[PDB]
Amino acid sequence: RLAVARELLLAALEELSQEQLKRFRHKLRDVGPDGRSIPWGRLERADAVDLAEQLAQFYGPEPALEVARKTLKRADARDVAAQLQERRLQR
Amino acid sequence: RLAVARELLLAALEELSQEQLKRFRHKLRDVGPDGRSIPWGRLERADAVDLAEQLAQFYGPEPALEVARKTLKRADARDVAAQLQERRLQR
Amino acid sequence: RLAVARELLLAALEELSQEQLKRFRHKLRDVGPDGRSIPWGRLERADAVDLAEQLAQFYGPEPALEVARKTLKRADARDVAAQLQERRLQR
Amino acid sequence: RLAVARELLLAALEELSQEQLKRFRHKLRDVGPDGRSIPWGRLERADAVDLAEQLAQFYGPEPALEVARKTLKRADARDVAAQLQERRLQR
Amino acid sequence: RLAVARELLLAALEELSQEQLKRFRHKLRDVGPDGRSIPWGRLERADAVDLAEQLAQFYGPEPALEVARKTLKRADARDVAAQLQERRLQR
Amino acid sequence: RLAVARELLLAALEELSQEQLKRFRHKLRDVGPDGRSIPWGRLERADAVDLAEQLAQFYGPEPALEVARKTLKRADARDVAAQLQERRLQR
Amino acid sequence: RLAVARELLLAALEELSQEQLKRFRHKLRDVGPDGRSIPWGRLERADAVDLAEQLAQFYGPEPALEVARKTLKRADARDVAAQLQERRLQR
Amino acid sequence: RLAVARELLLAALEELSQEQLKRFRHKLRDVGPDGRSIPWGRLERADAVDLAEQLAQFYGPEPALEVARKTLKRADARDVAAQLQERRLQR
Amino acid sequence: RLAVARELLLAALEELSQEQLKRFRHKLRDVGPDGRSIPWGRLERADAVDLAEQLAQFYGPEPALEVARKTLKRADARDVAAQLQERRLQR
Amino acid sequence: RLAVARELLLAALEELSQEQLKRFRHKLRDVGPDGRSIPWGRLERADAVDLAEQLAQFYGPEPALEVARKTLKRADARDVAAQLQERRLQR
Amino acid sequence: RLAVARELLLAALEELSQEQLKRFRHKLRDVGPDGRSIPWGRLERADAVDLAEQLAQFYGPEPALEVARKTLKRADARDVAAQLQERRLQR
Amino acid sequence: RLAVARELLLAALEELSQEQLKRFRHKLRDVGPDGRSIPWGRLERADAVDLAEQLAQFYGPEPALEVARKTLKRADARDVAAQLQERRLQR
Amino acid sequence: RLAVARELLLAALEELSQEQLKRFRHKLRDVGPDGRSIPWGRLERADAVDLAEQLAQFYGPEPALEVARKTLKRADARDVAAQLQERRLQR
Amino acid sequence: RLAVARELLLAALEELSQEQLKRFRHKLRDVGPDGRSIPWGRLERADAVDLAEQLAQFYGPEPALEVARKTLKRADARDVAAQLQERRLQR
Amino acid sequence: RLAVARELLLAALEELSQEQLKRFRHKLRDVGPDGRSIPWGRLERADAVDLAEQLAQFYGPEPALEVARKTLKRADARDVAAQLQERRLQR
Amino acid sequence: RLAVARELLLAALEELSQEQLKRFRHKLRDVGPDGRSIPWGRLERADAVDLAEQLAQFYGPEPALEVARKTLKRADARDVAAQLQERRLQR
Amino acid sequence: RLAVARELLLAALEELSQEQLKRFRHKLRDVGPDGRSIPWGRLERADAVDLAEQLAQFYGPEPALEVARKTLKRADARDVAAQLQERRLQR
Amino acid sequence: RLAVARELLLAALEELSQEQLKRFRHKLRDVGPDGRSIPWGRLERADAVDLAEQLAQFYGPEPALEVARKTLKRADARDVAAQLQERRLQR
Amino acid sequence: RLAVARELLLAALEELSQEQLKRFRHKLRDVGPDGRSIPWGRLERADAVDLAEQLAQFYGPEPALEVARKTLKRADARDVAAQLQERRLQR
Amino acid sequence: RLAVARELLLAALEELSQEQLKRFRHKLRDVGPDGRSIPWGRLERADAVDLAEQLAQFYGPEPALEVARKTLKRADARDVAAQLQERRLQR
Amino acid sequence: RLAVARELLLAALEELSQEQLKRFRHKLRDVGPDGRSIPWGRLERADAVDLAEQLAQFYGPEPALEVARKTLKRADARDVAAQLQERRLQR
Repeated sequence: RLAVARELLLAALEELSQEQLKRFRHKLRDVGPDGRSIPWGRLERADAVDLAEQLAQFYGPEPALEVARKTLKRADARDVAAQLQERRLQR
Repeated sequence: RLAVARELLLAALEELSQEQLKRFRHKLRDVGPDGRSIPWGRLERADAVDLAEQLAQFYGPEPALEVARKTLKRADARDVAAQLQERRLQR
Repeated sequence: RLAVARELLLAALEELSQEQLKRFRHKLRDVGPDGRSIPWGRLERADAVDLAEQLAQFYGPEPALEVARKTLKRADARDVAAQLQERRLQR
Repeated sequence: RLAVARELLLAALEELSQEQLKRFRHKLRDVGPDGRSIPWGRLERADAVDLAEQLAQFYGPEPALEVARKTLKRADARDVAAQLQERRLQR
Repeated sequence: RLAVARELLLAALEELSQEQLKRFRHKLRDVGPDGRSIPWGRLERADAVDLAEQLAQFYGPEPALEVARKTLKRADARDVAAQLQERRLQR
Repeated sequence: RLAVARELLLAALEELSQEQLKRFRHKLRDVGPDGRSIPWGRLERADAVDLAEQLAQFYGPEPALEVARKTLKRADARDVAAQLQERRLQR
Repeated sequence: RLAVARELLLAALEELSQEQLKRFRHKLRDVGPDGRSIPWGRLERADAVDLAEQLAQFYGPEPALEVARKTLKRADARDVAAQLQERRLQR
Repeated sequence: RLAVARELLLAALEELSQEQLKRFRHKLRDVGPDGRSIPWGRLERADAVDLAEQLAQFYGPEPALEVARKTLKRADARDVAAQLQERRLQR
Repeated sequence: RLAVARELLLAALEELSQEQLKRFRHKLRDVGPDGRSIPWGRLERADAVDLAEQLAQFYGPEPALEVARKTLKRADARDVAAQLQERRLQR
Repeated sequence: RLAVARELLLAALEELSQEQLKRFRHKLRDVGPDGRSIPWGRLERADAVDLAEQLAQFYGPEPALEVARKTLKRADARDVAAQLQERRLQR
Repeated sequence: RLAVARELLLAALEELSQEQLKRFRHKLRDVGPDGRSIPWGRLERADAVDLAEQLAQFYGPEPALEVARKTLKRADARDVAAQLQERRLQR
Repeated sequence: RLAVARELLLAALEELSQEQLKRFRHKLRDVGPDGRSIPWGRLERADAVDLAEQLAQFYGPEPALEVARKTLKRADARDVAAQLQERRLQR
Repeated sequence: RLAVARELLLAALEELSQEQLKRFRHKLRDVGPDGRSIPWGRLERADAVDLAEQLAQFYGPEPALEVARKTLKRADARDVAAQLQERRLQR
Repeated sequence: RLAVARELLLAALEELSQEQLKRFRHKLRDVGPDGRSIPWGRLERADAVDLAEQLAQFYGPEPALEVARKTLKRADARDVAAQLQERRLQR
Repeated sequence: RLAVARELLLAALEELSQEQLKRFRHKLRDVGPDGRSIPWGRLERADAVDLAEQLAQFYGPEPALEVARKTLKRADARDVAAQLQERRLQR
Repeated sequence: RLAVARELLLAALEELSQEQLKRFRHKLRDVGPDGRSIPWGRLERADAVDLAEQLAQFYGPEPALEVARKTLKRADARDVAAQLQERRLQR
Repeated sequence: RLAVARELLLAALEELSQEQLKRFRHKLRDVGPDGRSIPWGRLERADAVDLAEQLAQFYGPEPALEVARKTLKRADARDVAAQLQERRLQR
Repeated sequence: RLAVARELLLAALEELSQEQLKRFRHKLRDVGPDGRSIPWGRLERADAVDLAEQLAQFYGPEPALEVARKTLKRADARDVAAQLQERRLQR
Repeated sequence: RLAVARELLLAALEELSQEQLKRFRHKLRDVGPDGRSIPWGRLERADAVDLAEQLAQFYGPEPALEVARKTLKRADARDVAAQLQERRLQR
Repeated sequence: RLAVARELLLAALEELSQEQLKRFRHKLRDVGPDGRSIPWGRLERADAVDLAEQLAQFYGPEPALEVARKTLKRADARDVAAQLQERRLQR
Repeated sequence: RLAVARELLLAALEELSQEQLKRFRHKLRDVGPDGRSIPWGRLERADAVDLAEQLAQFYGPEPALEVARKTLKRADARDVAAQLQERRLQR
């Protein structure tokens, strides 16, 4: 459902540390088909809950998990990204 | 019906945040066949309900959804626009 | 009939807002074959019922609907003009 | 009586906030058997007392409560609508 | 009696507002078997008492109530028209 | 006396605000033994002095105070109504 | 006197902060014998002086202090409410 | 009663911290039978008292506690939610 | 002809607004060879048709257009005065 | 003189701010020997010049300064009231 | 003289505003030794000059000033009444 | 000439704003040799053109400019008064 | 034509914001050959449609575009002024 | 006095360190007869002066010292609490 | 010229920040020969364009620059005041 | 003078830091003969210039320095208070 | 009670050393029925008091002791965990 | 086109950080041929979308890119300015 | 020029460290002829760019370099002050 | 002077080591006539420059040297205290 | 590409130790054609990721590698600089 799609993301986004969240927001503006990413103006001072808000709005909450897991492997946090993968199956 | 066509729009217009509504009114004066859009004088100080009024009057309430969903994808709010799409089928 | 021809117009004229009625009276003196329109002296301080009176007298109540619907599309009110169209068939 | 039927309505109409009254007048032109509603021309600039006047005249003061309570649930104000329901029994 | 038949009408005619009286005189020239109505020349500048005079003379004071109540429902004033109905029984 | 009976009323009628006077004229057509009240046609566009005129004529200036104080408590203005009560004793 | 009864209230009403005044207007519509309170329509956008106006009119200025002190204890402002109590004795 | 039903909610809503209130407003738009929740436009910039206002109006103050306690367990605040439960019994 | 000379004037005189007609009657008593103008006594309470009557009688209907167009440019209404000029050629 | 008596008042009345003028009109209906003050009906919607008109008419322009300075000290504006005092000597 | 007695009155009667003249005609039918005043039938639609005519005829022009100044103080216009007093000495 | 003397005044009178015209009519009844000014009864509801009419009649159109420029400096409008001064030389 | 000359102006006048319209009316009284501009009295409280009315009447609708485009560049709105220029060619 | 009661508290509240103030605000929501304490929403981001404000308002400034000294012993700061005790005697 | 005298002022008035404009309006009521300054009632809620309007009217547009530059040095904005000085020479 | 009395205060009020200004507004409502101080409603959200405005109005600008210096010693800012003392002598 | 349940925890949480607190926060995200633990984002920079806050909120203060004692044995601190056990009996 | 000219700018303006946007608005009032730049009054409190509005209006949307790229190199942001350059070619 | 005068300052102001900027703002309020310096209220929370703004406004941008270099030697930063000196010659 | 009085203190305060500054802030809250010292809340996290700020404000900069030298002897730093003594003579 | 140009830099910037990063930020403000380097204000408290941000913005991400490798040889870290060189070829 739509509600459990946001629940799964926000609980796998504030599992990041304060250091990884400085790296995860940095490692977010590189994905996209061709230049379709989130700009800095709504990312630089984003909190952990606020990041799970506009990531659910720019991509839509159903493929927001796939654009998060592709970057959580790329932000050097393979713990939560693999931990999200078994919990994406329990949707 | 005409009544459920306005009900579906106003509940999918005030689902926008206060920030997206500053961006959605800005991203509205670019659609049209050739220069047929809503001018600034009735858009700049429009509230969320007031925006669902004159958008229903300038285009007509039956294609007002299609000119809203085409811009909600363009105003970087793909959550509510996809959420409107399954509820346009329940008319 | 003549009575339902005026009933259909006056109920589709005071459906206009106070703002559209300032625009609808302005967008009325441009129609005509060649210069046959209603002058300002009997339009500037016309109420909503008073506008449905002399519009029924200058054109006749049977084609007063067609000169109203052609301008209601032109006064940026496509809600009531399309709503009049299905009710012109129920005459 | 007729006097307590208007007293009950006006005290349950200005219990609305200024925001709900912008939504309640908007959510009023959709009821009716088939197209029998109050037009915009006598609703757009209506005050809280003025709204309790012509709502008592268009429907009659005895079923004006039922057309108000059906819309107060629909204007997202279930506080006063349920509060009117126990006071409609004390007529 | 004839005297209480005019008393009941004039007290249910100046119960109309100034706005409804502009609508009630307009909604008067449509009744009739076939084209038997009151012309404009004795209606346009008629006061509230003056309207209760010639409405009592053109139809007769005994069926003047029935041609008034049929139009008071049609002039969007159902308050006084229903209020006249219980007082037509107390003749 | 008759002169101080009208002086006491008019100075306790224009002590009302502009908002209460919209509510006081509305809360006036409900009193009476059985249906003996002032109709709308001489109340809707009545000024503060004009209201103290026909209220003194329909009821008589000696019980016009009692029909005003009974409604000033009912129009949510208990300041002037209690202030009139100590000045009705100084007649 | 009546003048010092309003002076004591308005100087003990704008002693409230901007935060307490958002809480004091909220904590006002619960008092009453049975449902006799001030509605929202004249409270939501009331200033500090405007609140001392209609609180003096709905209750009367002599018991307006008692309905204010009973709520100032209830709006979590016991400073000014106890400070009003020694100044109600100096009337 | 209705008054103690709002008193119990507002004192169990501003017991939330500033951090939980950013999470509680986020965890509010997921409840409902099917899509009947409060939109963002009246939630994003809502204060603690303002949140206890429209939560009492959208659901009604009697089941507003049950839609708050179901989400206070879900917003990771089980202190106040269990503390509300023994105080819902003292109504 | 004489008939189309008055037809052209009256349709270009009630095209003036209510505000310009207060200015046009004021800007009329200044033309003339030497003091040959229309006095106030037959101008101050002149209607739009009545103004097209005595302007056709004091000057004659054939040069009444030239004394009207010289003042319509002077009464700050250059719309109708230029619009009369192409229609004076279609006589 | 009479002319400099009104000049001194109006230039010391619109020296008030917009906030003090809401307080100064409120602090005006308490002066008087016994109940001889200006009622609300000609004070509530009074402008700064309009307030210097009827204050000059109800009291007379020569003691209107003394009833203004006694209230300007009481409306918490001691700047202009002391500034008027040295300019009342330059009459 | 008789001529300067009417000159002094008419120039101190149209110094009244349009609002005071509605109050001054109302405050005129209360003076008299015992019931000797001007009736309504020649006062209700009296202009400012017309009021200075029959006030000079009912009382005589020499004591018409004293019955005007006694009421100009009573119609809440003490400006012109005191201004008449120094000009009654210059007769 | 007489015609350009009124043309210069009316174009320098409606150059005033709506606010200054409320102040300019107020600042007009103070000039004069000794008490020879225009009374209120023909000034209070005077329009901008109507003010240029009776100011040209009470003083005569040739010194009406000097009584206007002396007050336009006194009504705090030194823009148009200095602008009139160079255009009084081009008569 | 004359009709498309007013259509092009009014759609390029309410494209201005509410802020630019406060600047555009201010930047309008400076054009002219020598002192031939529109005065303040018909500009200060002019709406967006009302501004497109008297700008079409003072200059004539055919050169009203050139006096608007010369000022739209001067009112710091070069968007609509350049946008009008390609649409003046499509007349 | 009331002034020295707040002076004694604020000088014995910012004598706390930054560490004790994190512990003192935490050790504040446990006092009370039964559940009458200050909620988190006005305590979590309270400064040292701001804490001496609402502690003086929720309890009243006269027993605010006793609810502070009972908690200063409980927040492991017995230096200032004993130091306040000899200075509560010098009130 | 007069037009470039207002152009130079308004472009050197909205060069002020929002903070300096709160200080510049405050530092304006101290200049003058003896007490000839602009009162608060037309300064407190003045915008940047509105301030360049009445500063051009109270002083006249030709010495309005000198009363602005004398205060721009006094409102702690020496950037624009020196920048105006070289542009006053290019008039 | 009055102008240098406000100049000396505002330059000795914004010499306070942001921290002292939170303490100085708090340490202001304790002075007075007996309860004559400035309430919170016009102090809590007062800026540094705004504080120098109403402190000059409540006390008058000539003793506003003495009520400021008595509190600047009491708000733990003896730098500016002693610095004001040598500059009060240079008035 | 609830108060002694938090008192017992916070005094048995800051009995941990600085080294054990780096190990205790690490040994906290492993308990739970199935994945119901506290995430890193509110644990990594948590102080000793702050840890006793959200541990009391995520679990509730009554079973927060059992989830703390189960981990204090697991964080290699059996001193305080056994010391808490005899003090959990003295509740 | 005009629509893709604004799309390219706003997506290359909110790519700036919050720090660069404080520097970019500062580095904007220096360009121009000679003193033709945007003043502070419409720049100091401009958001990222609001900055892309009036930059498109003061310069026109077609050369607004060139005045933005010349300053983005000058505001020490060469990332987005070079990134805009390859996307200005894809217009 | 004026633009390179601000460019030279801001690039020689954020060359200061974070420690020197705490010392440079402190070492700024001592210069001046006699007491003409920048107060604390606009210096204490000033950023590096914000400091280069009001230092350019209080002194003017042309001698702002000389009041900066005199203090940069005094704030124990002789690196940038000597580095500014060779770049003040390249203006 | 005042400037050299702060210069002498700050250069004799950061001559302290990091260890003595932990002892000097501790040895500061014991001086005073009777309990007049600086509290902890503005001393515990004070830097070396920040300590020379509020020590100059609480005591005044002229006796701040004497309260510093009396404690520098008491904080076991007799080097700088004797070194300040010969430099207090060179003021 | 642009994305792999930043990926290569940030992974070759946090390969530096904590000691070399204190030396690398120091050895960065010496490169440039003539004085075009990054100032201290955005370098002194820059983290390893934050340094890879503004180094990519001041120079552009394509020559940011060349200004990093020229300084990594100069900051006595030839390990990563040679290791970057073979990975700049795999772009």
